[PDB]
Amino acid sequence: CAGVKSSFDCDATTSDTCMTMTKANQLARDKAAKQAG
Amino acid sequence: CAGVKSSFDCDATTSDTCMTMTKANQLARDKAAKQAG
Amino acid sequence: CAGVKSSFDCDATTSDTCMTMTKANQLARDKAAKQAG
Amino acid sequence: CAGVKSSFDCDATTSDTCMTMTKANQLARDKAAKQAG
Amino acid sequence: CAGVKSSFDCDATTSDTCMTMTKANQLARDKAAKQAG
Amino acid sequence: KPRFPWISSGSFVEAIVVEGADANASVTGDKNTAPMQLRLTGKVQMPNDEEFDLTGCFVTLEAWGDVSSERAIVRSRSISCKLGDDDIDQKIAGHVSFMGKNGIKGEVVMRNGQILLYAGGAGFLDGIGKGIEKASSTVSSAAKTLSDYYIKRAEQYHPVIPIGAGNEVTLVFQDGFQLETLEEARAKAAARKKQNQ
Amino acid sequence: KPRFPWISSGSFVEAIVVEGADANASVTGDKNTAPMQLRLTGKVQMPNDEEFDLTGCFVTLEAWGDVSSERAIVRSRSISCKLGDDDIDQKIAGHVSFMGKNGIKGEVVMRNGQILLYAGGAGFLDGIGKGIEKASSTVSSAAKTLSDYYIKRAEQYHPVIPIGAGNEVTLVFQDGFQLETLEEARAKAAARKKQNQ
Amino acid sequence: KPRFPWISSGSFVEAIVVEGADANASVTGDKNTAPMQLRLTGKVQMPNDEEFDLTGCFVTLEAWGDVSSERAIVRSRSISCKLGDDDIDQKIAGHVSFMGKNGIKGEVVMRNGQILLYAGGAGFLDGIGKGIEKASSTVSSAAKTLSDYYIKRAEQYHPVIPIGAGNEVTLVFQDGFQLETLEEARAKAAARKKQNQ
Repeated sequence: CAGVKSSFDCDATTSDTCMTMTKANQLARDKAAKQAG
Repeated sequence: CAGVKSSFDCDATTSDTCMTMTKANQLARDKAAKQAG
Repeated sequence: CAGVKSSFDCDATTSDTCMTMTKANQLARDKAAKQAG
Repeated sequence: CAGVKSSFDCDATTSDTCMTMTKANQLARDKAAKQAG
Repeated sequence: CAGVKSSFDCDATTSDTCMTMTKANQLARDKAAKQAG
Repeated sequence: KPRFPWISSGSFVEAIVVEGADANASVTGDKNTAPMQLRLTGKVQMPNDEEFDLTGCFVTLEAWGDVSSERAIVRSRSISCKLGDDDIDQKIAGHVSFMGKNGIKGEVVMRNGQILLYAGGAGFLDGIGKGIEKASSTVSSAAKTLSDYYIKRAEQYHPVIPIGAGNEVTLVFQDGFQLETLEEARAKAAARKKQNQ
Repeated sequence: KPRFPWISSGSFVEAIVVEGADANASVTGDKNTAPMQLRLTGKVQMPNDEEFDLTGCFVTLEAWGDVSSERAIVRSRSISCKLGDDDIDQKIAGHVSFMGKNGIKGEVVMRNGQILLYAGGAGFLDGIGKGIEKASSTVSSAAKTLSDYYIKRAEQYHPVIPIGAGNEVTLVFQDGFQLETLEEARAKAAARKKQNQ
Repeated sequence: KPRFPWISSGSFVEAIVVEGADANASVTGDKNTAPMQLRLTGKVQMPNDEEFDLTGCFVTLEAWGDVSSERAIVRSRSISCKLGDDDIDQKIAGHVSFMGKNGIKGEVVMRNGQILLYAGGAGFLDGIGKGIEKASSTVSSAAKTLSDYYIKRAEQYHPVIPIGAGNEVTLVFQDGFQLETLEEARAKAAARKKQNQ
């Protein structure tokens, strides 16, 4: 072991869905539109 | 062991609730308002 | 082993079909045409 | 072994038929003619 | 062994018939004549 | 007043990762960086509840990794915008936060498993070999060579933190700066070069 | 305004790999690079939803490999176009993304298997040989020589990442630049050389 | 406009290998190169679907080998053409692709088998010899000498990749250039030497 706390408390991470760059651009475009509705 | 006192007396620590930066900004905004009521 | 995560999450890779340079040029030509239909 | 993938995916190679330089020149001459038919 | 391919694919080599220099010159002279027939 | 206000230090804007990378979380990774540009999806939020709209702008970055915190430390390279017929391309000092903490959170991946397994087995064979060579009346060389080779091949790998291209993050402008169009930049330059003594 | 706009930094265009290569994913591979040019198949997509058509243009690159991330890191060399009677040949700074991450994803191949197997067997013979030479009353030299030779021959190989010539990728213009025809380039040069004092 | 257009970078033309070679795929092979010239059999294919006819032209190259990728890396030396009464002989920067990947694919051949077999047997004799010299009451020198000699003779060989003279490949003009006849070249030279101040 390590002798200190072994884990974080957030328990949150990013993802990887093999999203293409164009798909990511389109997703960001659609997000901002809804937010600025 | 270490041979001196092993623990502190405060027994207090911060937290981590995965709070987003925008959520933290909003929380700070709301705190100050109540304090300056 | 390695002691950390052993694999990625994308599970995606390129291919190799022995495609000739001229065949690749023609394939790219045809792709763009359909996209700009 | 090596511990990574051992083989390629193309499974394609050149040949060696003891072709003379003049024979190769003639073969190239005939190829281009058919292509520019 | 060597651990790679051991032989070539041409399976062709030159010869040595103890041909004299004058004999070789005459042979070359006769070859060219037939070719330029 | 100019077209754009003064973006105060510490101002942050929500964004979406458009291009990811594997961060190269090695001891030498701080110099071997990878591009991980993103796109701005919300209004720049600034001090005292004041906000500016710089949406659709592209922000180019470069990132390396950290295995202790298990995060991708990202350094902002530039920001570019195409607003009206106005072109913006400016170098900015900033960073990226994920869920309120510096850097982006990801896992640590090592592709050393097979070679490390081979080295282990090679010397397990070595130890049995030594305990067979130990036999006095009242495989070790090959295992050692293969162990050396496979350890050398395994130390080539270094851990990486993969960041995808579909995550929401925040861009922080650590140093305050002035937005400028390329036209404004050229106007400032030509005037400076003129040297109106 | 000139014929072509200002391509903002971080702008990306879909493309098809026309020429592949084996990336030479060795520790010294960053200097030993290979050409892996591609062809543009979509509209340059730029900041703020603005797009330009530079289709059929050729982009020459050079690539090396990485075994930790298992990817081909590709550096853009140049871009060339033949539009109308206008010739474009410009050096550009950019890179290539595959499925939203920096670099192109491929497998790692090693053609060292046979020689590594031979070295192993040579010293397995060595260990049995030592445990036969161990016999006191109350093959090793050949195996060692062959092991040395075969290990030396096996360390010559380095891993490679093969990239085919039929994959769809994205080209990213990391630094903003101005498109220029060779005629425009010569006009800028001759004028500069004139030195209109 | 001149007789010939501007051949853009990344333009490729189908060709046939007229002269092959064994590439010398050794660590020092990059300096010990061999000529492997070829002949152009198709129309230069250039950016934006534009093509020029330079058929029957000869392209002289030089090639070395690579055992990791198992390919002959070929560097273009020159291109020569005889069109009309016009003579073309120009140094060009380019390379060769085979089936969409950089370099030409071939096998790796080693003619070290017999000498390596002899060294092995020599020291197998050595190990039996040591395990016969091991005999106490309560051939090795010759084998060692022959092993040293045969290992020294075997390390002289290096692997080669043989490329035949009947394969179809592609020539890539990595750097854009202007085709010029020897007459045009002399016209440019004499004018430059004139120094019209």
